[PDB]
Amino acid sequence: VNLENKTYVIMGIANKRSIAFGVAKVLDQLGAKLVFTYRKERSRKELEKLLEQLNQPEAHLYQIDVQSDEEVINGFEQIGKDVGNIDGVYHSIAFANMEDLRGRFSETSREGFLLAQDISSYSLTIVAHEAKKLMPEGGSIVATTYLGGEFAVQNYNVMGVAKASLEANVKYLALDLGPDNIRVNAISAGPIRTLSAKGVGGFNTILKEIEERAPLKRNVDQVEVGKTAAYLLSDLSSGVTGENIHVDSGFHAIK
Amino acid sequence: NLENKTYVIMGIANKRSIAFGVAKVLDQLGAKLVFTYRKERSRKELEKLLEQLNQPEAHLYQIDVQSDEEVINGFEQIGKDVGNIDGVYHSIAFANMEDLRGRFSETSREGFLLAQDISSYSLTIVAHEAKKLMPEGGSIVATTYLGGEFAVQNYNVMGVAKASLEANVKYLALDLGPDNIRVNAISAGPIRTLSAKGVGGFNTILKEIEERAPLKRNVDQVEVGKTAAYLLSDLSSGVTGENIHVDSGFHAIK
Amino acid sequence: NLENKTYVIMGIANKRSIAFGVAKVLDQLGAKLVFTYRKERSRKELEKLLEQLNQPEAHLYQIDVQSDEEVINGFEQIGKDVGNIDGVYHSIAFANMEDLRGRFSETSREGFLLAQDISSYSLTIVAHEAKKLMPEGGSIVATTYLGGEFAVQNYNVMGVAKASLEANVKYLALDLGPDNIRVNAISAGPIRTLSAKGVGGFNTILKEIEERAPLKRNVDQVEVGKTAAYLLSDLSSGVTGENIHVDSGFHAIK
Amino acid sequence: VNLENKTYVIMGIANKRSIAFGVAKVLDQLGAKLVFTYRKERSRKELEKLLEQLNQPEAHLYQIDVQSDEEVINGFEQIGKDVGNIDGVYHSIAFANMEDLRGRFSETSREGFLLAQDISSYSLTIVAHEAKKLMPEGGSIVATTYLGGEFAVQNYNVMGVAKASLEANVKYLALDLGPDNIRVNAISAGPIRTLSAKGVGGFNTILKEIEERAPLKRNVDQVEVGKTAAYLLSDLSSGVTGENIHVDSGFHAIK
Ligand SMILES: NC(=O)c1ccc[n+]([C@@H]2O[C@H](COP(=O)([O-])OP(=O)(O)OC[C@H]3O[C@@H](n4cnc5c(N)ncnc54)[C@H](OP(=O)(O)O)[C@@H]3O)[C@@H](O)[C@H]2O)c1
Ligand SMILES: NC(=O)c1ccc[n+]([C@@H]2O[C@H](COP(=O)([O-])OP(=O)(O)OC[C@H]3O[C@@H](n4cnc5c(N)ncnc54)[C@H](OP(=O)(O)O)[C@@H]3O)[C@@H](O)[C@H]2O)c1
Ligand SMILES: NC(=O)c1ccc[n+]([C@@H]2O[C@H](COP(=O)([O-])OP(=O)(O)OC[C@H]3O[C@@H](n4cnc5c(N)ncnc54)[C@H](OP(=O)(O)O)[C@@H]3O)[C@@H](O)[C@H]2O)c1
Ligand SMILES: NC(=O)c1ccc[n+]([C@@H]2O[C@H](COP(=O)([O-])OP(=O)(O)OC[C@H]3O[C@@H](n4cnc5c(N)ncnc54)[C@H](OP(=O)(O)O)[C@@H]3O)[C@@H](O)[C@H]2O)c1
Ligand SMILES: C=CCc1ccc(Oc2ccccc2)c(O)c1
Ligand SMILES: C=CCc1ccc(Oc2ccccc2)c(O)c1
Ligand SMILES: C=CCc1ccc(Oc2ccccc2)c(O)c1
Ligand SMILES: C=CCc1ccc(Oc2ccccc2)c(O)c1
Ligand SMILES: N[C@@H](CCC(=O)O)C(=O)O
Ligand SMILES: N[C@@H](CCC(=O)O)C(=O)O
Ligand SMILES: N[C@@H](CCC(=O)O)C(=O)O
Ligand SMILES: N[C@@H](CCC(=O)O)C(=O)O
Repeated sequence: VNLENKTYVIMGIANKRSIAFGVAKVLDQLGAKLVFTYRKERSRKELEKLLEQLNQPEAHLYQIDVQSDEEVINGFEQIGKDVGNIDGVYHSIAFANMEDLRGRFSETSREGFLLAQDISSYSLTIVAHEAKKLMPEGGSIVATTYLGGEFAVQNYNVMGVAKASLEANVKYLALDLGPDNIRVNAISAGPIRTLSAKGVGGFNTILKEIEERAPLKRNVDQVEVGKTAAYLLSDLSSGVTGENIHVDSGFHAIK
Repeated sequence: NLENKTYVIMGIANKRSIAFGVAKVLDQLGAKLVFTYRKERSRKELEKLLEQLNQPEAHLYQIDVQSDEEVINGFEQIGKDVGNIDGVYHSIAFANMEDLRGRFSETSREGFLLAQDISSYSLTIVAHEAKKLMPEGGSIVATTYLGGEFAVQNYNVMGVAKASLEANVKYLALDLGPDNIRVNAISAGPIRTLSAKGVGGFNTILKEIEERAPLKRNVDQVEVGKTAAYLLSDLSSGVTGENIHVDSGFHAIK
Repeated sequence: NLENKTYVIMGIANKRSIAFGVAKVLDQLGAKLVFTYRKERSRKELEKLLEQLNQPEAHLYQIDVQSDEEVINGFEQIGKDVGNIDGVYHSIAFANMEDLRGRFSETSREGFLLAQDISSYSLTIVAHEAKKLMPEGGSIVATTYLGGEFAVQNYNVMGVAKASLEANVKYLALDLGPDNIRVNAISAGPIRTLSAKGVGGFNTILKEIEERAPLKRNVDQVEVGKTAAYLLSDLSSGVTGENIHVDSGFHAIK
Repeated sequence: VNLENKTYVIMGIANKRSIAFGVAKVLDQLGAKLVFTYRKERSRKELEKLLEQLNQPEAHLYQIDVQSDEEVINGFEQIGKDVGNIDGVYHSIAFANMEDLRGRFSETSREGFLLAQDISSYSLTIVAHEAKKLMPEGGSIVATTYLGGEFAVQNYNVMGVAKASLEANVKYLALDLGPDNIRVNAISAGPIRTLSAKGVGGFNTILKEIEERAPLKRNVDQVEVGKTAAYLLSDLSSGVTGENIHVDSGFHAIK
């Protein structure tokens, strides 16, 4: 898995704990050139501090709020103009309101339901469409999902239906972009303490149950997600598309 | 036997509607039926289709599931007109036609969100409001297609709306189970309907079923209805969060 | 209503057997029932349990599904005694005690193969022999457990037999589909039975259902039997190669 | 991925077209020590001739018929004495009579049904048990499966039920061996012209459906399976266990 002369766009770093920063460290250690997108200026500030730990000689940073068609379209356009064609995209982006991540799913508001779909699922579709322009010879797109997309997990509520939606998006993108030699896959990460995890009720309980019940008896971390991202984004996974790899200590496989 | 049961059926548009299939079966079983429709078309249409049924009266309510207020006032009214209900059959979905062909990667934000709104979110607010009419418990069934589980050619934005609906069912099963409300899905095989006309290559889809599915025949709306009757009754008391394929066994082969 | 239908129920040992839940329901719905058994002790219990049913006749056949001869000759006798049948409920599994606890990696070859033979192969041969008595189609249902789909502590060799059983249902559905013979499974939640005493930590499993499953209660044998009635009847005519969870929604959560 | 100082056992090479030989070539490229097990004398012969294509400085060949406990037990024990501890096992073994394979599935004989389970599924359990003794600090076990284990595929018949058994075996082994840090996983390969494929009815029409329908619109090869094996057998896939990775051009994702 040597990645020199490969370029990947990593979307969704907010701070040192981000799953996307685990990917960035692994890709960067494997010699890839990296392009980062962020939403909040605070995330750019963190990226600028975090880039100090990476071997990248150039900070390539773009503000892309995936709610904006304009900003995805012009951001990727700009990316191509600055770094030329790319090899793949790591999508690590999701959002829901706090109100909708605890108590009763049946009480989800329409606006909070469509908000989570728009940011956490649709964003992959329009990103794939725009990123495909920069991959005339093929490439690899990987999104980050959670087991809550496949089963009802307590408290995960609106996010789970948005992850179900994301995991299908991956399948439909895989079929549609296959003839272009663009692979599309998801990683299903086990619970990891991030800024977003703070919004999920019951999160400490979830971690504990993994240590008690998952086959490896331990939690996974961000670098483990990254190592599997390196596989998915690289030629090691030629042949693999429409797939969902659980990086979760085995927990998906047990009841 | 469904005498003294009452079910709300959402999404009859014409004689070919899957929901009319459900209707004829529940009616044949002695249930009292309430209907909800979106446009006045499906109303005059329902007025005439209701003459086939043995319903001694016409409980019709206009509900566009795109409006919270309509879903709310609608179910409140049903509650005043008929009292507590035993279940809801959801048979409602939509996507713009240009989204149901060519390249899924070219889907608009607006069309993606519209399909989610009508085809998946609708079940959540329907269930919240229907719950109010089921203090003793009850049964909610939605209609999905195999396209929510696998990428199918042309089905596109609706495949992601279905994947969403299927998890919606799971999360509603978990939330509503302590209230004794079961929530399930029927994954219907391909049936020629009004909406079925809007999917690219629907005929190639019907023919594949005959050639390849275990029963080597297509299903009809009555078979969906027979399985709705099971899920909506005490025959399925132990069963919730489930997805039952009424598709001649297509789901189980490759 | 199942009057003028005939079903063979395989695997009643006592009043707690899942298959006796199936028998009660089907008997209540007016079916003629034929029973098969392995141990003497099980025929005795069967004779006693019949007094609670409305069967005018005791139709009882010893069939140890480890023997081809017994299955072939059992089904042939059944056809001579009662004629053509409408389906078969299979409620048979076995593994050695030390293979339902501890470490799966230490399973013996003879134990693994024993569990496959009785718990999965037996369906294939029963289907072949039963097909002969279903010239116009019918319905076959096997009983499975979520441990065939996931690794469950202590279920061990039986988990692998159930995974084999669940595929056997799909391959049989595809094979026998063109003969209008449907094949399905019910994945039952945990229920206190004689066999359940072989599974390490059973009580803990039961408590986990009550605490975590959507319905927050365990299921019983009659709930299994109600879903069997649906699968074994024309209500489910469109449905084959399917696995219906009767487990209070436990399969749908994590 | 770099695999110097790692040792793997590869079971089930018969000739140049065997899936397991694609595994061998990839791992050998990555610097692994490889140890090879075979059943038929003809397979040891092909092995000896195929070894010349490889960088292995040393033939390590062991006859093991997985029908025999003794041969599995003694085989792994001798491997231990010859090479030391190992880092994992690639399992590429299956078998079923022609005479059951070209029946209506409902006509499968008891002895052929159990033969296929014995060789194609049970053998993994016993291999894992014996190989565990050579993995005190952990390691990784990979087995080869096919989509016909998850769905009823025309003609695949008794082997579909065996693959279903194998895929559960993987899960139960993952759970049992997890606390010892041994990961167990499966690769679900797409159709590949092998000696074994020559017993599946209508193999050619299966091949061509892939090209017409699979998102990548093309068939896979042995080397693509090997690259995914290298991933599964290496530290890249820490956190992954009880997983089934489809290497099949995305075919598993479509209907
Ligand atoms: N932590 C876990 O246990 C876990 C497990 C499985 C899956 N996941 C998934 O992992 C992914 C990354 O999350 P994380 O856990 O690493 O948390 P995180 O560090 O908070 O990252 C989430 C990212 O989403 C971005 N984002 C939200 N809305 C956006 C928008 N409109 N446009 C652009 N970016 C937007 C955030 O950017 P800003 O902060 O700049 O707004 C942030 O960088 C998510 O898809 C999540 O669902 C997490
Ligand atoms: N036909 C198939 O092969 C098939 C297979 C699997 C699943 N399904 C599912 O079955 C369900 C019914 O489809 P069908 O084939 O029976 O087509 P149909 O007869 O055209 O029914 C579609 C129904 O959805 C209603 N609807 C659309 N948007 C609505 C809205 N905003 N508010 C309220 N109602 C709305 C339509 O109402 P108006 O016309 O009054 O607007 C119509 O009654 C859908 O969920 C569909 O996805 C169909
Ligand atoms: N109870 C549960 O929680 C549970 C949950 C899910 C699925 N299941 C499945 O339900 C089915 C039976 O369940 P149960 O729990 O009801 O146990 P049960 O009352 O102990 O019945 C098991 C039956 O299997 C029969 N059997 C064993 N070996 C046989 C053989 N070689 N030939 C013919 N019959 C044989 C036994 O007959 P004899 O006594 O005459 O030997 C007995 O009637 C099994 O398939 C089991 O795996 C059980
Ligand atoms: N080819 C495909 O399209 C395909 C697709 C998906 C999965 N698979 C799986 O891939 C694996 C490898 O098969 P293949 O296609 O590569 O065919 P293959 O080249 O014929 O290899 C099959 C191997 O199985 C070995 N084997 C059979 N019985 C054995 C026993 N009792 N003890 C030890 N080894 C035994 C054979 O060894 P001997 O020749 O020495 O008897 C042979 O080396 C199998 O598990 C197969 O089911 C194949
Ligand atoms: C709840 C267990 C694992 C987990 C933790 C954090 C996650 O990230 C988000 C959760 C909710 C909204 C936005 C992001 C997430 O998607 C999954
Ligand atoms: C592809 C064939 C099966 C099929 C036919 C009709 C269906 O109903 C709709 C299809 C597209 C938009 C709205 C509803 C539907 O969801 C599935
Ligand atoms: C593990 C809890 C559910 C459960 C309980 C009992 C079961 O029946 C048998 C269990 C082991 C051997 C034979 C039958 C069974 O298959 C499943
Ligand atoms: C059916 C298409 C793919 C395929 C081909 C060859 C396979 O290997 C064997 C198939 C049958 C018996 C032994 C091995 C195999 O397991 C799968
Ligand atoms: N139950 C507390 C703690 C949850 C957590 O661990 O994040 C909450 O709802 O915030
Ligand atoms: N832990 C108990 C469980 C037995 C049971 O409940 O079946 C034991 O091993 O006996
Ligand atoms: N036992 C049912 C089978 C139903 C079916 O084959 O559709 C019958 O009476 O035929
Ligand atoms: N269908 C042909 C070809 C089989 C094959 O390609 O393996 C046959 O029955 O042998």
